[PDB]
Amino acid sequence: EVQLVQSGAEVKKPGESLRISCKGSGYSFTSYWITWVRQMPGKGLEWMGRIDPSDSYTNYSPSFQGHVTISADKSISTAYLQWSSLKASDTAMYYCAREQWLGIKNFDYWGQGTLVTVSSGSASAPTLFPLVSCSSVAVGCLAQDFLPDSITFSWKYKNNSDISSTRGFPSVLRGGKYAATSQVLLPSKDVMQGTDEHVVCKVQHPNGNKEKNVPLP
Amino acid sequence: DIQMTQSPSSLSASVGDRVTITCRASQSISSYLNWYQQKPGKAPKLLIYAASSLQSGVPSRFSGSGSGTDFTLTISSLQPEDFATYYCQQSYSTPPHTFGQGTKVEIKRTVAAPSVFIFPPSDEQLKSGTASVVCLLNNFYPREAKVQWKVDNALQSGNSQESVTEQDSKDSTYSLSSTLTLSKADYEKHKVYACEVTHQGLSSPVTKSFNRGE
Ligand SMILES: *[C@@H]1O[C@H](CO[C@@H]2O[C@@H](C)[C@@H](O)[C@@H](O)[C@@H]2O)[C@@H](O[C@@H]2O[C@H](CO)[C@@H](O)[C@H](O)[C@H]2NC(C)=O)[C@H](O)[C@H]1NC(C)=O
Repeated sequence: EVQLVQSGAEVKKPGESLRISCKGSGYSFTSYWITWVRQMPGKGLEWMGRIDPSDSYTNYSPSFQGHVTISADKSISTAYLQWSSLKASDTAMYYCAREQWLGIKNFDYWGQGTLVTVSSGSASAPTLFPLVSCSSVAVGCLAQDFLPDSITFSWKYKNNSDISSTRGFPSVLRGGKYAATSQVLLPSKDVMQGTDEHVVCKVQHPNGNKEKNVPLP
Repeated sequence: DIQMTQSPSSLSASVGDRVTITCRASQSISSYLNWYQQKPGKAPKLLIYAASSLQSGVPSRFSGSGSGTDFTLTISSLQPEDFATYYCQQSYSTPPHTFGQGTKVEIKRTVAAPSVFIFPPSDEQLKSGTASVVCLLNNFYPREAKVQWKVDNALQSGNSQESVTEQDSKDSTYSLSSTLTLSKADYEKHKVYACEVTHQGLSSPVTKSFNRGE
């Protein structure tokens, strides 16, 4: 079960240093290279560099050479991407990927990605508010005032079972902070014939997870 | 130093149709070409390697051909879950390995009108001093929709934001969320709030509204 797992989202200020991680599992970490790829917000993929964890021989792209450094620690089967003085241009998504070197090379397994946000802002966890309508009823949840933009939603009934009618909307930027919404649809019948008067909205975020009850009209 | 070029830039095709994407190299690269898929908000995924070899676990409707300077990805029968951005990549001129610019593929379906809901600000949010009104559109096609806020029949502007979802992976529709933000002061100055929606599948603009009391 090949698997590459990367560190979480980061918020850093111009001039700071940062080190991202990418840990492999389900294969001999030392028989495959590790490549780093960058995707600027809304743009395509850019190859950054390579490292052979067996001997740590690195190969950088002419574009990125100098401004970035690649390392690895085979004892803990992990590779890293490092900056010494971060710039505004470095705000993007960073992917690690396993690379094959036997014959024609290809990137056969990818990590989930690390969002690097470089700004003068300061990190903050979200604040939750419910959304209630004044043959299926709609109910929602509103998250506000969080940074970075790395948030996840989930819903639960009063009996801690899972609600699978979830709906996911992208975030929007406003005064250095992000906000997002989520909604669920419930059968009109089930609610009337029922003793539950609420449901639970949950958000996950690097700087803090939070819950909020949502009334059912 | 090797430039990879993709065509077409974007395209829209129906379920069951054939989709054809071309990748051109600035100089012979033998069979050192790979194809990737990137559905929005997720990491890429290897589809074809060595120009024409199907990575295990990839649907058999994907296939590749070509050698030298001309290559071609083909989805024999487009499926609703294939909406994504497709890239080619070269592994001959090392360094640097170079990608194509990408080709966006959308699924075409039949017109579908949106379901509309409106939500007032929560009393909890109001004691803190800001009021946010929300308006939701569910399962519509095509993507082009226009939401429109009115407070006491006076049109709003520059005080709202919105966002749109990806295409659903079974029914190929979109959804949209829009938020009107006002100060607690201004919110209790006016009474009737409404969002008006415009869309192909609606022969007449749809309006949803509530009054500040009830
Ligand atoms: C946990 O509860 C869910 C949902 O029921 C909710 O609570 C009711 C009192 C009312 O508020 C409903 O509107 C809510 O949906 C149960 O799921 C449903 O259970 C009913 C039982 O009558 C059944 O008819 C529905 O088909 C179920 N729907 C789904 C999507 O499962 C669930 O069974 C409960 N879990 C446990 C462990 O008891």
